[PDB]
Amino acid sequence: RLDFGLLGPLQMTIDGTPVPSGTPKQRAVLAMLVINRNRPVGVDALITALWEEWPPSGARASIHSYVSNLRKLLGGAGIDPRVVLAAAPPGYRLSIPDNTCDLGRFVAEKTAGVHAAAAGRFEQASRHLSAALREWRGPVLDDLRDFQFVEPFATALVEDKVLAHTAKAEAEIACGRASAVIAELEALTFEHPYREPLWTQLITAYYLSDRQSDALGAYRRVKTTLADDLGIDPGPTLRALNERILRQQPLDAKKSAKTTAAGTVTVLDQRTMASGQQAVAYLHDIASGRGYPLQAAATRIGRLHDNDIVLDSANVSRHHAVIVDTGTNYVINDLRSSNGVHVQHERIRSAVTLNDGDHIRICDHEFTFQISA
Repeated sequence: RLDFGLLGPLQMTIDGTPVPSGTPKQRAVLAMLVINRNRPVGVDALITALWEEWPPSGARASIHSYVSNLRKLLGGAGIDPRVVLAAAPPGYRLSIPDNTCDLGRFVAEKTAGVHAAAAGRFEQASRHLSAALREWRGPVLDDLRDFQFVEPFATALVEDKVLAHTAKAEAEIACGRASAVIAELEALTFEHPYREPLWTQLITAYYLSDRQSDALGAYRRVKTTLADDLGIDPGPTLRALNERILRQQPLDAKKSAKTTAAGTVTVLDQRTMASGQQAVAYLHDIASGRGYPLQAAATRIGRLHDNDIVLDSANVSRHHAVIVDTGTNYVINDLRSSNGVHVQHERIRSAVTLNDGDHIRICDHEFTFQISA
């Protein structure tokens, strides 16, 4: 009877009917609880998410009132609000099945699409990916964009949205429908001009639709865009693709789609321990050997003691970085820090998806990111 939406303005629906979830601060409590579904969120964490550096004197009283209000709303679905939104010494926990959250459905459908493509079942990969993408209503938590915590979470989920758009195109191209994905890829390369995998699929689609000129033209366009805007060359995948197209060599779109999926299966596998219980990701401090579990959806890193991982050095920014677990990927975000964030020994420009074993540097602190620990 209860359903929650993060992929657009925050939504709480009872029996399919939206229920207004309160004032912005109360809505932010609900958002944090849905983001951290089935895990406790501490009262201190809630206070930080709501008021950042400046909570009012009665911040805890307000939290108590928001939980009370939310429970009254939840009780409209005929459930026990004290079980569904449970109070723990470690804070508050919203207990809801994954599939009752739009993000949870997105995760399940994307995973199903990956497994299908890995097995070379491109028709059902495409069907799953379409279902995944239908879960998106608008910008992540659009009604709460003024809250700091939304920014890295939204940015992280867009990484996954792009990957789904890309995998969907791969599947369609593999199914012989290159011509039919072109318009959507054109629109996506405008919304996401710097996403090279999107351009790779568009150029592939042009070329397999007997439009070599448009394919070559699109490569020239992305090359110009990346050069002027970012100061970078296109990656090896785009470069190799253009070379094939220049020489009018055949492409193997089925094999490409299979290869991509098989690579993703690997990542999906290391997240899952053999006993169904999901694996905990860790940052392992190289110098000290100390392991920092990535327990929550968002792990906050910086100099200030309110961070989840505290780096006590004067050169580290107050709030330096956040690693977000999207349910599919772990993505690190640089929070406009002075020194930046360095992954695999290069400065990240926005946010980057982390791979198991990645070297991460923040100022003088160096870590191995590990997905399986």
